[PDB]
Formats: sequence, structure tokens, C-alpha cells
Amino acid sequence: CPTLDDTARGAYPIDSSQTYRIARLCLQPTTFLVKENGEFVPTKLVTRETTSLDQIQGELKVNSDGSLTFVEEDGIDFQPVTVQMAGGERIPLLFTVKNLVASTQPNVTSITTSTDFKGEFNVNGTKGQISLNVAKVDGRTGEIAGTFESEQLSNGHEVKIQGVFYASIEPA
Ligand SMILES: [Ca+2]
Ligand SMILES: [Ca+2]
Ligand SMILES: [Ca+2]
Repeated sequence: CPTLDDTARGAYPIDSSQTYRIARLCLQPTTFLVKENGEFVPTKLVTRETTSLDQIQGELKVNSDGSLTFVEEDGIDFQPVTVQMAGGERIPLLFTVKNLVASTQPNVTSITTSTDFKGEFNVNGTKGQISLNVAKVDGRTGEIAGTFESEQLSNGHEVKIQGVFYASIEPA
């Protein structure tokens, strides 16, 4: 995924008289865990081409409590991946955030390094959950970066996926 400038600093103010969007969201997985014996255990990513989701975008709606809700409306939000268990089994997994709806804490006055987005998405007839932890904000450009963790059910396996993300926020 893209990265922020070395000098990225400061919060990104949100003007309540304006509306905003996520123009781009990129998820780069660093971690695929598969449940075995009730434990999420690590696997090796075997797919050597791009495994990121990117170009994800959509409105940021304002709720009555001042939180923002991201409604995913487009993007490369689905990627088939193959991982390999320690014992050698190669499992195809579906990495996705399709139909993501994720909200911040209340009373949004600015996007900061303590902003979180939490919500749910659809994986071919079941729900997944995801948390985005913003870790860095460029207040000048609207670029943000952080880490994510999702849980879902792809191909008869309960799967956790973790990694890094980049996004850009801008007025509508
Ligand atoms: Ca453990
Ligand atoms: Ca453990
Ligand atoms: Ca944070």
C-alpha cells in the first residue's frame, strides 16, 4: 500500500458543515490466521502476486451523535489468496471487505491517530467484522495510515486477517 510522507503530522479537521468521503482505502495483509483445534494459528501466504485490496471508497455519513460512518461503495474489495499451513495444506481464502459499513467514535471534530473505524462486511452470504486503527494522519493531504484486524468465514474456515492500511479522506 502507499505510505505517508516522512513529515506527515497533525490531525485532519472535519467541518460539520461539509460532507466527506474516503477516496481510496488500501488494505495490505501481513497475517492470515486459520482456526485449528479452536486456535487461530499462523499460515504462510503462498500467493506471490498482489494480495492487497485497494481503490476502496465511499461516503462518510454523519450520524446524530457526530460519529462518521464509512459506506463502501466501490473498489477492488475482493482478492482470492492461497495460504499454506505448517503441515503443508494449501487453503484458498477470500480476502474481502465488500459492503463494508464502519463507524468512528462519536463527536468527530477531526481524524487523528486515536480515530478507529469498526464495522461489518459481507463475505458471500455471511458477515465479517473489521477494526481499523488509525496510526498516522497527514492533516495537509488527508492521508492516513494504520493497522486492521478482521474476522470472517471463507471456505469452511474461520479466518483472522491482520495488516496495514492506507487511506485518503477528502471533502465531497
Ligand atoms: Ca494461541
Ligand atoms: Ca493464543
Ligand atoms: Ca490509533
